[PDB]
Parts: sequence; structure tokens; C-alpha cells
Amino acid sequence: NPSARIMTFYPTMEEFRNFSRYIAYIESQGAHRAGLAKVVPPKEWKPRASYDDIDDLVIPAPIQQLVTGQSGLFTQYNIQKKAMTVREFRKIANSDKYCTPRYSEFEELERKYWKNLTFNPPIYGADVNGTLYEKHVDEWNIGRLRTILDLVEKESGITIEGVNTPYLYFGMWKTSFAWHTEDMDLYSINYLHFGEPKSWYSVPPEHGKRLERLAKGFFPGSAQSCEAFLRHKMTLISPLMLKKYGIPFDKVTQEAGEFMITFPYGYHAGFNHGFNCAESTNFATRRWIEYGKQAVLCSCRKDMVKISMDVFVRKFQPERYKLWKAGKDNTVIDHTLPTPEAAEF
Ligand SMILES: CN(c1ccccc1)c1ccc2c(c1)CCC[C@H]2CNc1cnccc1C(=O)O
Ligand code: NI
Ligand SMILES: [Zn+2]
Repeated sequence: NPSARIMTFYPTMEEFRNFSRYIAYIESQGAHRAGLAKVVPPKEWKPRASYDDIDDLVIPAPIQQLVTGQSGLFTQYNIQKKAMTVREFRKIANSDKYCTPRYSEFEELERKYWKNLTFNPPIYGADVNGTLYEKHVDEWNIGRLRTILDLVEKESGITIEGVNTPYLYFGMWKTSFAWHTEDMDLYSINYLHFGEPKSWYSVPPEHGKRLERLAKGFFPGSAQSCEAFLRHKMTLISPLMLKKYGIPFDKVTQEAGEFMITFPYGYHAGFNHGFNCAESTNFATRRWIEYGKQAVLCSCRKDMVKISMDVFVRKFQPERYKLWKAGKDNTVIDHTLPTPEAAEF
């Protein structure tokens, strides 16, 4: 993938069943270079029979997304509103006040998002704990992907909501997610259960540092008081700004029934087209371990997610454990490289 453009894959039912193995495969195809890949599941697979019995699902902490700024540079402040059900949410989303404007191509809707994101602030039903997968679905179950990320819970005994457990997100037109990589520069998996699309921007990991330098240059204050301020998930930057400042990036639109995968150190941002629900969690591979050792963490809030790397270094890099404990392991990540489990392909 030497254009490092976002790739789309259409696995057969038989490639689909082994999760970590399909991640290994898409990386043998270079999919990680772009930091984001789409995986369209085989036509007959479905995580759940239907979605008409969730109207009474509670969204404990929904957020109103106030955005402030100009000239394609913005800050998103996420204001916690009272508890509300899926029904109350859908009805707000589908109301004349919040529903999707007229468009006849993505590009038009993109211009409206960037022209209108600081007006009429939407509500996003984000960070809801739960899965919408039926108890019995065994393929790509966000609730139990069975990757090595599982050592945190199984060996360290630590539960981190949204990271090693699943989150649901109820979107409405113009709800957004700011530029970030995942906690600890993990992978993530994102499945759009139903509703209108979700659009994504990605920066290849091999160019992530340029995006940090851009953002640092634009938010010098933010940058002095924290080493990884983008991890606050409050910074929006338009594709025109990226283009203007020579930041390589791609876009893709995710439709209902499709997975998106983000890769370690893959910066992304994006917005929902209308009423929808996505499910997400983080996951790892062998390659991730080094990103975990090297990830640059929020130096400013007492609350942020940090995973102790010891369990992974003892198990998988036993030979380097003391070097590492001794600040002396200094491997350099080559972002172009597939995870070792890719060797078979
Ligand atoms: C600001 N913030 C905060 C973090 C720590 C402590 C206090 C606040 C925070 C944290 C998380 C989020 C938001 C805001 C804004 C809405 C969305 C989610 C991110 N959503 C995605 C991420 N990657 C990919 C896709 C999506 C998506 O929406 O589909
Ligand atoms: Ni993310
Ligand atoms: Zn911080």
C-alpha cells in the first residue's frame, strides 16, 4: 500500500471467522500504512437479528458537543446532559431541528459539516457501556475478540471501560470525534450496527508526527501544558487545513453493516451523517507491544488511561525485559512493517 491509502476488504465467511488472523492478513496487504481500513463482512453474517427492541436502552451520560473556532481550526467541548433513552435520542436526531441536510454526494455534505459544525450543537449518545451482539455470535464479537490485549484483564486483573470492554455510540447529524490515536496507541475496531453513515479521516502512522507538529503550532498554549494534548479528544482540524499544510490523509465513509479498524499510531477524526449506532473496543497484536512501550501519554489529567507494559514485555519480549526496565531498550518503530503474525501470508 505505497500510496498508504485506505483499503477495503471483503472476506469470505471462512476468512472471517478467525479475527486475529484476518488482522494479520490485512497487514500483509499493507492495510496498516493508512492507519484505517474498512472490512465488509460476508453478506449472510449478522451480529443481531434486529434493532427495534432497544428504544428503552438508556444513554446514561449523553453529550452536547459545543464547538468553537474558525478557519478550519476548532475545539470541541463535550457538555454532559441528563440521562435519556434510545427513543428520546432518535426522536431528537430525526426532528427537523437536528436531521441531515439535503445532499447528493458526500462532498457536499462534507462542505456543510465544516461550514456548520459550530452552530446548533448536536447531542451524541457516546461511551454507553454495552454490546448489541447476540450472546451466540462467534465471529468478530467486539465483546470477546480474544487478542493479546486480553492479558490486561486476565493477568493484570484490570477492567478499562471502552478499552477492554465494548462501548456503544448513538450518533446524530454532525456529532463528531476529534483528531486522536487510541489510548496507549492501541488498535480499535468499530462496527456500524445500523442507521446513517459515519465518515472518517485518517493520517498514515508514518506521518503522525507531522500532524502533532501542526497541532502544536496551532495550539501552543495547549501544547505547553500537556505532552499529548490531542489525547483530550477536543481538537478538530479540517481537511483543507491538512491539505494546505502538506499533511497526507485519506477519507472513507463507513456504511451500516461495515467494520472500520484503526491501527496503532493511526490518527483519525470524523462525523456521523445522521441517526446511527456504532459499537467499538480496542485490541492488540504482537506489533502493538512496542507502540505501547513508546506511546506518549496525557501528562496533565489524573484520570487518563495508562496500561502497564510489564505483563507484555515479560511474556513476549522476555530477553529485553531488563534492558527495558533499565530505560535502555531503545527500538525504533518502523510503521511500514506488518505484525509478525503476518509471516504466513
Ligand atoms: C472529550 N472526551 C474526553 C476524554 C477523556 C476525559 C474527558 C473527556 C471524549 C472522549 C471520547 C469521545 C469524545 C470525547 C467525543 C465523542 C466521541 C468519543 C470518540 N469517538 C470515536 C473515537 N474513535 C473512532 C470513532 C469514534 C466515534 O465517535 O465513532
Ligand atoms: Ni478512535
Ligand atoms: Zn493532558
